[PDB]
Amino acid sequence: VAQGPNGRALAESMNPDLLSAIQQHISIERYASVTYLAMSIWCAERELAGFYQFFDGEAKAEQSHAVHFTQYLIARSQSNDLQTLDAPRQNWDSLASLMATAFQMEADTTSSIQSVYALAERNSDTRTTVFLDPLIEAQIQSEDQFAYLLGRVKFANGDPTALLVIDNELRAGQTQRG
Amino acid sequence: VAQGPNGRALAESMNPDLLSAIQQHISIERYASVTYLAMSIWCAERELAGFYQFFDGEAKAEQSHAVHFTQYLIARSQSNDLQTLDAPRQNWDSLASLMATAFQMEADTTSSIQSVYALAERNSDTRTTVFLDPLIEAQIQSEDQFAYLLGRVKFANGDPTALLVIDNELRAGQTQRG
Amino acid sequence: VAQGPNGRALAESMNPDLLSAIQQHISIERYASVTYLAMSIWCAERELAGFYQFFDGEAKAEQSHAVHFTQYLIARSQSNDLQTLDAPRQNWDSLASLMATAFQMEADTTSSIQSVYALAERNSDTRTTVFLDPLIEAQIQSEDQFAYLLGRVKFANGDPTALLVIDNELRAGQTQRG
Amino acid sequence: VAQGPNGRALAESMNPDLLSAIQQHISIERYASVTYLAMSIWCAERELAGFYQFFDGEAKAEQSHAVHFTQYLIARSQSNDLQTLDAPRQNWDSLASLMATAFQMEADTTSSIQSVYALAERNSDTRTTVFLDPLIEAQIQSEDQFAYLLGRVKFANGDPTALLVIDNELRAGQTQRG
Ligand SMILES: [Cl-]
Ligand SMILES: [Cl-]
Ligand SMILES: [Cl-]
Ligand SMILES: [Cl-]
Ligand SMILES: [Fe+3]
Ligand SMILES: [Fe+3]
Ligand SMILES: [Fe+3]
Ligand SMILES: [Fe+3]
Ligand SMILES: [Fe+3]
Ligand SMILES: [Fe+3]
Ligand SMILES: [Fe+3]
Ligand SMILES: [Fe+3]
Ligand SMILES: [Fe+3]
Ligand SMILES: [Fe+3]
Repeated sequence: VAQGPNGRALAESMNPDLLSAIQQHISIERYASVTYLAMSIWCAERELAGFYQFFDGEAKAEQSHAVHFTQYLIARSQSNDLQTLDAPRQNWDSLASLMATAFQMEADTTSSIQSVYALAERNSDTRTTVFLDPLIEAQIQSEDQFAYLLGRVKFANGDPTALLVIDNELRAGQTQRG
Repeated sequence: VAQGPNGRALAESMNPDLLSAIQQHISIERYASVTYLAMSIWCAERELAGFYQFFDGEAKAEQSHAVHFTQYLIARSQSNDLQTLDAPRQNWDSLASLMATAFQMEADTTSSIQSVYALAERNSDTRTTVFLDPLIEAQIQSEDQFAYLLGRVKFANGDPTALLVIDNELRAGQTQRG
Repeated sequence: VAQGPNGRALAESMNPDLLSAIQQHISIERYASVTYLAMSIWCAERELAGFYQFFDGEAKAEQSHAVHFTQYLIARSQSNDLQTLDAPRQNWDSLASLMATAFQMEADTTSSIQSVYALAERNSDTRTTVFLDPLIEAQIQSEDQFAYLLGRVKFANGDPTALLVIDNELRAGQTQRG
Repeated sequence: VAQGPNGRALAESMNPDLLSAIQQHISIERYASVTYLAMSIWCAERELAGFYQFFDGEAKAEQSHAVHFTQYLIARSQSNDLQTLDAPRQNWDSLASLMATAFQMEADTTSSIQSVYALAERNSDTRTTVFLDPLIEAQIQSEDQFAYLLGRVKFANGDPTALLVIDNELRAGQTQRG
């Protein structure tokens, strides 16, 4: 029985480029988390309490996703390397602009996963593609959700009354098409 | 005991023009179903989740109506003839325009039933008029309902804020005058 | 943020050949639905009430599968294109012949999914392969189920007594090997 | 306020031909009742206990239908005239032959109602057509049911094993397509 780079018994070695890509993706998830925290603060500063609660929960969810990836590296007997985290964007001219950044952040999180997926396929790492499959599934739902929230906010066309209505939807937990 | 055209024991023969009219009406119900599916998709594409849920349910209801008619032909020992189904309309310039097509589709479904009803009366087919009576009753309620939804959407006069409010009514199941 | 062909925010563009293949597959699911409806009617005409109830439920299930695909296109910000639907087959010389068509229809539904799957792999569309994976899993179970029903009906070898016994199994919901 | 022929206050006079037709129809219902009793006895004599229980219940149901008609005449302030009742048929060569007589009896009961219906329409007696409407509805279901039982017995093709299976279905209350 061989020992992996993190010291645990090694079921199968992992290509170092794939390892680096997973460690980098963990940073992407952590950065999405602090970005959603920053968005929750922006909404709270404008009394958009429902949007604030939504993004506060998304920040915690994205952090959980990052930890889920750290656990996979542990399971593969690979080292984690928690990286410096950039400061998030913190200023937006409108809720519609913020929601566009949020949608792009969600799509970019999926692109990061897709990049890791392709590397695993090139290295025939079927454990990693299996691990990623349900995360891509979740990303489809999150992209559908964020397209819904962005599209609904854009439909409001900057009308405060419509934005108050949507804010109350989010406070109630009405955050998807259903 | 005679055998009917579908092979079962025949309680009373049915005029072939009336049979053809019922088979055609089943197509009308099936076409209303796929039309409501198309309308549900149009609403989902615009984040009108309550309208989407409403029309998704109406599509399933109209299909059930079609099956209800197929069961009547079985009960009368008559052959079913499931027909080619046209593609539905799929593009509208506004929710108000979509709701006008929906109302017209409901009224046209009733006109189809009325045409079958008149043919049954000309042929003294009292089983068929009795079968249709409760379906006409249901159509009165559906026409009242769709006039309500169309009228409420028109009252909104294209204001996104009012349409968001109505959308949430539909999501909650508030779809009739009550 | 770019807008997709259906107007929603676009997480990632989809190759038009893959889009066409998904729209065509939706037609396959809708056609399986109306085929199972036709089979349910054939069984009802012969007093095979358990087979009638089984195929009535399968028709509703296949329609749900089609709608599930329409929702995926919405989630990917792609246009739906609901197509003309052919009339189903409606005549069979025996229950065994009907069950053979049913098995073939289920296998052909899987082949359609497999064709879409291969196109997604050629286009590196990992969202689509992830979306399809559980549907292939369900198809394995449905193929196993339909091979079971077909094989059991063939074992009966046209004996009405055995077919009545199997009919009652289906009425009770005994439709798989278990 | 005028008094009707049975002595009660008269809401609206009834044409004597229509009255005679209703009194005759009551005899038809009573005759269906004793016919089903005779059929229940025939089945009991052959140990077909499920068929016996079914027809015993149908005999009681048909009697209830007759009483329902006597109550309508009371409600219309018309005289009842309970008539001599013929002896039922009591001999059949096979269960299939018995079931054919049963189906014909059910269809003939509907024809009797239809004859009364047409007379009421000629006399513009809307109370009577309204009274008869739900009874025709029930007849559609009974005709569907008896076509089901007859067709299933014919499918058995005289095989005692299949007839025992069907007998047990009836004992369990499985008497319709469902
Ligand atoms: Cl805004
Ligand atoms: Cl509008
Ligand atoms: Cl067979
Ligand atoms: Cl027999
Ligand atoms: Fe994440
Ligand atoms: Fe995310
Ligand atoms: Fe309908
Ligand atoms: Fe309708
Ligand atoms: Fe009525
Ligand atoms: Fe399917
Ligand atoms: Fe299938
Ligand atoms: Fe999977
Ligand atoms: Fe009766
Ligand atoms: Fe009867």
